Amino acid sequence: KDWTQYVNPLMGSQSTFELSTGNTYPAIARPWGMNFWTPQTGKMGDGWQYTYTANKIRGFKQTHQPSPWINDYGQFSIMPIVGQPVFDEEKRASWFAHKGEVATPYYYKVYLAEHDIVTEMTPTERAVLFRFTFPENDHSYVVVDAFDKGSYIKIIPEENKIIGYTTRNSGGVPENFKNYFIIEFDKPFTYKATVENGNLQENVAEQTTDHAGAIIGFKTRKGEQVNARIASSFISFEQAAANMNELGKDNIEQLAQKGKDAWNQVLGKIEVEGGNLDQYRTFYSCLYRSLLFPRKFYELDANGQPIHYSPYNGQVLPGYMFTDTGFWDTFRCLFPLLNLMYPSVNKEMQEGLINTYLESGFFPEWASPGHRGCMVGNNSASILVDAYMKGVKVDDIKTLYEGLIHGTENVHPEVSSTGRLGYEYYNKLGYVPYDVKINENAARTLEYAYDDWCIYRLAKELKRPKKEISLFAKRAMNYKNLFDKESKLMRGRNEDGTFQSPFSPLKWGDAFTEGNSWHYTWSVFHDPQGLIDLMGGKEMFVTMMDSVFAVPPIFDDSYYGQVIHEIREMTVMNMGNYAHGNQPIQHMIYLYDYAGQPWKAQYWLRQVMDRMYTPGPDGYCGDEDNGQTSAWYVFSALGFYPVCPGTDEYVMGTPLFKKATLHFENGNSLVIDAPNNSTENFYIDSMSFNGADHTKNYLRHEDLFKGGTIKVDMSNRPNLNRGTKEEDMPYSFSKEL
Ligand SMILES: CO[C@H]1O[C@H](CO)[C@@H](O)[C@H](O)[C@@H]1S[C@H]1O[C@H](CO)[C@@H](O)[C@H](O)[C@@H]1O
Repeated sequence: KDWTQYVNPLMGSQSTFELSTGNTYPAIARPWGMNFWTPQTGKMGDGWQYTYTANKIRGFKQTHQPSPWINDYGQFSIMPIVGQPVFDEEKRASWFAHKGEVATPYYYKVYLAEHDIVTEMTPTERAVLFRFTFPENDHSYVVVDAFDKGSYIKIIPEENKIIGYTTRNSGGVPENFKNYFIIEFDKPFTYKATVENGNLQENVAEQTTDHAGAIIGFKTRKGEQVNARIASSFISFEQAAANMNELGKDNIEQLAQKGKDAWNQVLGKIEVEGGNLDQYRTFYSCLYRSLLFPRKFYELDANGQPIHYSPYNGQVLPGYMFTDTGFWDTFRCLFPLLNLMYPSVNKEMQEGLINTYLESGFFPEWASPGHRGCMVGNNSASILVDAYMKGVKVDDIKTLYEGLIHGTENVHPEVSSTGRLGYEYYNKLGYVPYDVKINENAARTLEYAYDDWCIYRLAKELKRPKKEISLFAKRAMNYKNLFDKESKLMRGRNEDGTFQSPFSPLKWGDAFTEGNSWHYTWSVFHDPQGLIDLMGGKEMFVTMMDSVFAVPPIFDDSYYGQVIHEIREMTVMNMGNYAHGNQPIQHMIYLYDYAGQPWKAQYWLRQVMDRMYTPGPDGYCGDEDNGQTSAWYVFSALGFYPVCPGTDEYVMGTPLFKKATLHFENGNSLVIDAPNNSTENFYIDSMSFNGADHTKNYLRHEDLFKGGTIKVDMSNRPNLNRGTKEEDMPYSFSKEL
């Protein structure tokens, strides 16, 4: 059975600075691959390295880039050409068309119209095989570009080989950072030249300069194929050479089949039926996007043991390491998806985080490849605790716990999003103030409270001393400190204790991150009942929620000085202020379940699934964010969502397919049957779980892991009685206390 046929790596490529439809590039790679490969249409340095509307390809590039904002590192490219040997990135570029392009996760092909050359590529985890099909020509070449900001290249003719290293990065690297690469051709060089600051030097073997490059060449007959075996390493040339062996002796067809098998192995863990082709394509493209980041950042030594270059301290050390993810995005449902369907993989990732802490002094928040300043919160605590509570346990729980405590009272001296910016005010006053020069203060406060609840959960589980447990139980309630009774919204609060004025609910940024108060007010994952109480009860709560959808999308952008794409994305979708591409609001619709109106969530979730995701190049409604926006769809299409990682609960939505089957790593399977599902029947009239009536608005992780059958009776009218009782409600902290 093949699922790769539904994956579109182009989904999200039709994006611009002004309006994101995903901001993705076609990642031709193995799952979680250390090195990704992509056609490059953008100029060197530009975060928009591949765009759907672009006319020309200027290289095939090794990339590690998680997003256009964060940008890239460990990057170099290769380009076949004919005619004059040219290195210039504009001069070597070739028109192409998407009808002359085939992109799959395991295999990429394109016809380059200006050189009359076909390029195919098939990667493994750290290596890749290229096959160039040349026209008849006395002057055919391959350009190797090591990129600028300091690089190295050397041609070795007696091995049909080029080696080099690239260093161009976007920050977050140690001073000795280098990516070492090796390229082996199956055809002898009849022409050879290295390049130095734009200058072509024939028969000069080596360059160590700002922007190194090489061009090798030969005569070709019509349709003649030249294969190039490539691998790189963050450790050394010798390790790069060892990484090369992932290719074995395979040709393009054999490596493509191995990558296809590898993708079907992970995609096939979730089988959906009874939908249309749009839905299959959206679902598996999203699942594909959910299995890329964080990437592996470790390599295998001669004994088959994991070692890694440390992007934190620049040493080479034993053990796992992963990178290129921002937890501010991915704590929400991406990592939870790993804990449900790919726990053995997240196990390696958690071990990697322990090593991050040991190597750097801090758990990461945004890492790429080392600590990077972007976004807010201490949501690493959610990642670590959710894994642990779900049976994904690192060996070194002492270091895990100490690292968490450390993160609650330090901030990284160079990277203000690593650790807790404002921890002194927060620990003392119960919030980060609005007038002490700490931007996004309300967003930090809300996420810290949830983060502190996660720590509370683990402290309690570990039976820490009662006063530790009590400290975090108290801090978990810190969200109350920003609640403004008058507006029923979260509000920036001055150091003296007065709420800030004038208060502007529609103002983006400033007190909040990537949105306004209407977006952030719902960020109380661990205590929705507490928020409902704050608002004066479930009826007023629902009224506030309903108004999010019903109001105009007016906004105040003074904080940014322009209509940033996130604001524009909200305005065009016609869902009031519900900006689905904004991460803070992505769990919000599920909160209708905690107020006793799950039918409202059923309505709105199907609206989002039907309207905010399409399978084309412009497929997302905003940034894909390293699996978060994709895993949202994967979960939601199945019919449930981890509103609160750190609990064992998935809050019920409404399934998209007639049947979904989950194959867990433990050998059990869960079948979700919704035979009467359709475009019109999106309400849950009733539900059963292994024969037992199920009226609760949540499923438990442990129950799912035992496997069996859920039966969902779909209907075109809401059931106003189902899931309204107190015993039907998912977890809230104030109910436990
Ligand atoms: C610097 O760009 C960031 O901020 C500007 C606003 O100042 C945003 O408009 C832009 O989208 C990004 S935030 C963007 O990128 C982050 C890193 O990839 C990601 O974590 C976040 O969710 C968002 O997608």
